[PDB]
Amino acid sequence: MAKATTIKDAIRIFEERKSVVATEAEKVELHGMIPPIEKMDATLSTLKACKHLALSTNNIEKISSLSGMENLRILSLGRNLIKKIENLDAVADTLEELWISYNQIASLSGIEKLVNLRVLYMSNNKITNWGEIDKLAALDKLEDLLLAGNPLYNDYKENNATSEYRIEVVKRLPNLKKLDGMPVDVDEREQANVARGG
Repeated sequence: MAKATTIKDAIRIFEERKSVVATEAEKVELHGMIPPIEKMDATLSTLKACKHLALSTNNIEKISSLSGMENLRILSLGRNLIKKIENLDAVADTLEELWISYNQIASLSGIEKLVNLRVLYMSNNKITNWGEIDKLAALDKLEDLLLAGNPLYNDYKENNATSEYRIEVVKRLPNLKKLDGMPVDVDEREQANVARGG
């Protein structure tokens, strides 16, 4: 994206500033955005079609169009900043595929929904509020959560308590299947296997 005003204005402004192919499409192959984004009118209307929102370097200070965001599914981010919960509930409700390799975050409500989600890939992210988040992210429930880079995971210990997390999932927990992926390390197919029953 370029800026954040109206759909028509903004989308022509993406064709000019970003220099790209929008066509009110599900598939918006963009590359960046400015922190001061206000109302996302593009989202608001393009909602109908919204699916493949592709960014690379963006920031989000205000997001009034939550009801607009309410149709997103494929978030193909790369690098971004999130600060205040003004749309996380809507995107989280309608989302499924949070592909967002690098993402800065802090809100309890936001993380609760967007993490409680079906599938999310966060190989780099910023979260540290274990006190709440550790459980509060609907941990026990959640299906596919990849949180490879982040103070929280780094605090458990990203290369020692990882295999422990999964062994404990398969052995002890009901729902949750992919508690960070990485736990495999070659041992989930040996310790976890012997622990299940061979």
